[PDB]
Amino acid sequence: GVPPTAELIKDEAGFETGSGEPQEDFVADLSVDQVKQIAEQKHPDLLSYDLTNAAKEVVGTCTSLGVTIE
Amino acid sequence: IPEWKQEEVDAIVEMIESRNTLLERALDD
RNA sequence: UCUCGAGCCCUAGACAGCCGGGAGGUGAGCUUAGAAGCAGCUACCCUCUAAGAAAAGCGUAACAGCUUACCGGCCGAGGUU
Repeated sequence: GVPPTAELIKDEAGFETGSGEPQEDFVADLSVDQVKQIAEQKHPDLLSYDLTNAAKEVVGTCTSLGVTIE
Repeated sequence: IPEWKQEEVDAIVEMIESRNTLLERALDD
């Protein structure tokens, strides 16, 4: 249903392509709030019961691309 | 006497409080 | 084929076999017209959970599909190095 994570990040990130090396080459950043929203756009595509876990799922692809947090 | 089997039973006994052999083990307490 | 020894695993059920489960984010990112475990490069993280790799071996034009790991059951005594 709801589009995949991959893109949803690049939308509220301002960039288009991930770096050659994740976590090593930081492409973009994301406030904790920003991640709390995506964790809502995908309430179905995920197995978590609480929004807490849902975040961990979303907050899995990020750092593995260069998406730091604040 | 693996520690993971010991931690399992205690974890099962914890749920009951509120593998088949392990379940029997827990229920046996 | 016989005999002797050492390490480790096992009735909290080992070894093998057979049956069942092998699930979501997500076809990871990059590369590319495309590549989705499985061309290459890099990373290799977390949910549900008794398990289940950012995938070990085939397979595909790429998918699909078939299995391994991993968990559970049946079985019941030694097994393995």
